[PDB]
Amino acid sequence: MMKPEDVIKEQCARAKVVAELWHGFTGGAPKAALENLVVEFNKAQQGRCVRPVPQGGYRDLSTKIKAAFAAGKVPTMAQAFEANIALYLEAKALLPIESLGVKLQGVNLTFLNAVRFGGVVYGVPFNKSIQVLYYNKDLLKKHGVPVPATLEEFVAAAKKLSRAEGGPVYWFQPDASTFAYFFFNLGGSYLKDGKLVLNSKEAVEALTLLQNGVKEGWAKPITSGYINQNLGSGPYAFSVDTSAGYTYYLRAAKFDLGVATLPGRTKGQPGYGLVQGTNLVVFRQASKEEQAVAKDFLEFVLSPRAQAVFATATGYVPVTEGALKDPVYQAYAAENPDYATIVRQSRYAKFEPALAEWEQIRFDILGQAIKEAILNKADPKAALDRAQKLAEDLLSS
Ligand SMILES: Nc1nc2c(ncn2[C@@H]2O[C@H](COP(=O)(O)O[C@H]3[C@@H](O)[C@H](n4ccc(=O)[nH]c4=O)O[C@@H]3CO)[C@H]3CC(O)(O)C[C@H]32)c(=O)[nH]1
Ligand SMILES: [Cl-]
Ligand SMILES: [Cl-]
Repeated sequence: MMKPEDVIKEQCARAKVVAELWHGFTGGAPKAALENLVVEFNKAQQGRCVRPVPQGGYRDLSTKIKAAFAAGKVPTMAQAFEANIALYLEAKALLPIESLGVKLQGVNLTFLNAVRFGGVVYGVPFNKSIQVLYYNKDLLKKHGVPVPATLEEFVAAAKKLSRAEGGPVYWFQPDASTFAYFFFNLGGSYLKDGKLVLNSKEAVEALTLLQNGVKEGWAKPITSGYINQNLGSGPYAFSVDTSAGYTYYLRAAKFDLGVATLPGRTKGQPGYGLVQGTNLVVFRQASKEEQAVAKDFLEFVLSPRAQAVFATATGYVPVTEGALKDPVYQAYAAENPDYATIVRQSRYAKFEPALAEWEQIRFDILGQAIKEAILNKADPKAALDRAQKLAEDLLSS
């Protein structure tokens, strides 16, 4: 009857034209904030609505988009990572955004650069996250431990707090996103002379750091659920996690949650965070009329108020300069120093490779190498040499 998705269903039933938007939000603040945006957009249109359709998580979404093509029936819009855009571009499946008439002046260059392919923009940055350092303010105060500003300090702090609390206080998922933080901040790069390399010396160093942290009793692998679904079980000091975790950490944490910029190589600058979350793309297969709904919706999404409300509700990074000048954004940042912390971290941002095969590689090849080393004590170099060979085989295929 009156939940936001019930209201959207009633709005789309009355509408002349309905543009489907397929997404990967399972719940929480992200799902609610997307639905609230859509309700507001749909109220403003005479008979021209967006229908958000949850597809599960992001990988369920791309699988379903792939099947939708094979079935010949794609949605008007979807969320897509840069790797998903690369893949959909092989099938010529995406409309250039600037062709549609969406104005992109004032979108963060970081974000716009990531959705530009052969000099053409194919996505609108929508829900873009950055990794931040979550921490337990209470536990650091209890032992006199400053928030670590360098990787050296962070390791030292994890050791000191783990010894004091009798268990590993740095919590991590053994996955490609957590690996990227350590890899990037040890000077790693995935592309060497245009070739994807998973077994570089910095990759080996990064994976060895995490495996040694598990051995030394300062790093705790989280194998079942998000870190924020594991809090309460054992002492927690720190995690490196997406800024879109923010609402889930806040609800779960039974301690005073802190958010900091990432530890870097030196105090000269924060460490680089991995940019995650998604862009909205518009499919060529849409009708001209559905495409016109997409154009109005994308201009609404990029309006400063819509950005301000969406970002402060979720911990995503506002994608426009105008969002930071909007009073609703300003009011929230003044009350909550974590929004500002998330925006400052967004200045020190790195992306994974924008390759069609990258989604498969990050989970099934690279993520599996990281799990072998962390959970089964595989030799880090042996595990990443295996990854490198599977990735080369997949790309050459
Ligand atoms: N398919 C595919 N996924 C990719 C790719 N690159 C990265 N990722 C995944 O992006 C997630 C980050 O995206 P983000 O929007 O920042 O965060 C998500 C959720 O992670 C996070 N969440 C949800 C529930 C919860 O209890 N806690 C919480 O933090 O909230 C958001 C909305 O669901 C990572 C997580 C991952 O899914 O394990 C693997 C990573 C790619 O190329 N393809
Ligand atoms: Cl003590
Ligand atoms: Cl790189």
